[PDB]
Amino acid sequence: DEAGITGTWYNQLGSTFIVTAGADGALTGTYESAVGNAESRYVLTGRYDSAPATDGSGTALGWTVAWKNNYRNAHSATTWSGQYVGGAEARINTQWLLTSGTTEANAWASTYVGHDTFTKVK
Amino acid sequence: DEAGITGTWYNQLGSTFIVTAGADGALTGTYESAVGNAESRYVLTGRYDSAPATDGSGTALGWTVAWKNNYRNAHSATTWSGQYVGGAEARINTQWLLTSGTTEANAWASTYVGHDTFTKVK
Amino acid sequence: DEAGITGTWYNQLGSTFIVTAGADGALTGTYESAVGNAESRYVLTGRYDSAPATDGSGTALGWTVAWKNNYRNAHSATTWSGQYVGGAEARINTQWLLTSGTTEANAWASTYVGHDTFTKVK
Amino acid sequence: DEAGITGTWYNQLGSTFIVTAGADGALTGTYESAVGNAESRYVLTGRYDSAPATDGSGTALGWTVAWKNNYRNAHSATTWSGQYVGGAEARINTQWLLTSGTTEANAWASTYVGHDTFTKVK
Ligand SMILES: [C-]#N
Ligand SMILES: [C-]#N
Repeated sequence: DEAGITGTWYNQLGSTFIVTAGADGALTGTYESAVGNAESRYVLTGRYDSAPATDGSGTALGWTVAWKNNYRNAHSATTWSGQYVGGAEARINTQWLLTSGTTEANAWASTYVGHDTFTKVK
Repeated sequence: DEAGITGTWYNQLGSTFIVTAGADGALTGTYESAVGNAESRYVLTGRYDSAPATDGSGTALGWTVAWKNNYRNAHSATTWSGQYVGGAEARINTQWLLTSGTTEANAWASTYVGHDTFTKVK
Repeated sequence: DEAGITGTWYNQLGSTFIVTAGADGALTGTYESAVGNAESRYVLTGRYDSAPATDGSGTALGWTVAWKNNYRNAHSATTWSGQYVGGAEARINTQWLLTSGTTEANAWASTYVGHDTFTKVK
Repeated sequence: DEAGITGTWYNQLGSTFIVTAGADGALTGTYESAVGNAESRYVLTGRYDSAPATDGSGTALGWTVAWKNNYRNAHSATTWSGQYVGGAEARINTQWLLTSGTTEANAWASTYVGHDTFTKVK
């Protein structure tokens, strides 16, 4: 799925995810969020199962963005965990955790959970 | 927190997280899980906020492991999202998503969620 | 939103949620899962914000199902947390946690996370 | 575990959870949060597995609070999903989702995830 995964993806919020899948299971790229305390591209890194099951199962993968670039610092990081599904209308179906740096007092409210679906179009 | 983060960490389950923090916000290292369909070390990559707030907030960070190495493939990836807290008893407080590759029929049960606390000792 | 919420709802998996919203903030009804270790109807109870914001914000709500009825026991419970959004095509947008009873050794893998979107049709 | 569950619990934040477990699987009671936009008691309802596995597994359960009482409205609801574990140091180990009512624009940031551990003392 190296070929399947590598390229430009769009989620339901209009964010842009550009990724290269390595033969070693590496994910490298940039992420641009259509929403939140973000502007322009942020470095992402992650991993994927480079030898997935042959039974029509999806391909497990995940990656991280730290919301600091030359323009802004949101003192936060998002991790997406999900699976790539191939075929005519390929998808990456994810769930994500966004953790902010907080004081110990505010730690209980440090983390958001959500879900993003990425497609090759739109 | 490059110095603070870089090194060996242990979670409440007995797992071992060895990581180097780069000046650029990179996280790289290996993970050994004390539990689940895992043996020996797996590659990890992620990101951290290399310029956190100076108000005593923690440092946002995340990373991914894909559960394939030369020994095993568990067709799954975990992402940890959390914050590094410095001082005498330094911690990385995380929550994590573990997604398995699944069929479309089993996709609803693809993802576990949990929480890991990492310390420099035990 | 007492009127808006009360009735029959369907999620993307084909599951059926039948609920009565009380003036006091109560939710009561039954749930029928199209998937997993489930048959027929299970009791549900929950809560909703009976006096939501007047700014077009959605209505916060949650409920629980324990997966025991007269037919089966899946030694598990799901909680849905989300918001009701009114207007022409009303929705309940949720995220859910499914916890199984486990041994202390398997407790790390006790909890699934997912997302369900409920509509009045389909 | 009707007997085991019924009574007063306290979490790591110093919150108070007062619950009665019904023979039918019902949970009813009140919750007082030491943190966030909250004061005094809020109604809670939920469910638990009234006939759990006899293999030493914990008991699955869940409950909801909507953060409206006669004093305040935080336009939000929390659901706790977890398991009760019996014996000398009885625990309820939970994960939780807090959803706020939001605009469609802010819906991506609607939901916090955390974890609470409840004990009979402290
Ligand atoms: C921050 N709300
Ligand atoms: C159980 N997988």
